[PDB]
Amino acid sequence: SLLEFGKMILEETGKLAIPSYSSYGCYCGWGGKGTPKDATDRCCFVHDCCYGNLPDCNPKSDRYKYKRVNGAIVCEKGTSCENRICECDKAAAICFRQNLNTYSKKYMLYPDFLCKGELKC
Ligand SMILES: CC(C)Cc1ccc([C@H](C)C(=O)O)cc1
Repeated sequence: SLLEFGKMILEETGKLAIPSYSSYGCYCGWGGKGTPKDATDRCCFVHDCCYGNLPDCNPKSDRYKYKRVNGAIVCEKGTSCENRICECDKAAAICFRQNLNTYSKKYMLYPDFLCKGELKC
């Protein structure tokens, strides 16, 4: 769920999910279209695609458990939707950490009309 996702992001980046990653680019947070603006926005796009592979799960409200083993994120065993949701989020958080150096404030609150395009998962 969002709860877990938000806390993973903070632990990983030292940034709060809202609002550093909830209105960024074309996909972070409220996506649907266009070309992702940078590496961080691409993390969000792949994250959307990851969720997109679980039609019958509810990644926003279904809660899972994970633990840190030294720095590593380890998803604990829950239902099959939970395991798979956690793997999607874990990847997004690492992707965020990896591109933290190009994170740009120019992309916060990015306007909808500039998200245009077509990009298939
Ligand atoms: C963090 C808080 C603002 C929740 C939030 C943000 C964006 C979305 C979109 C609709 C999505 O997840 O597809 C859902 C929930």
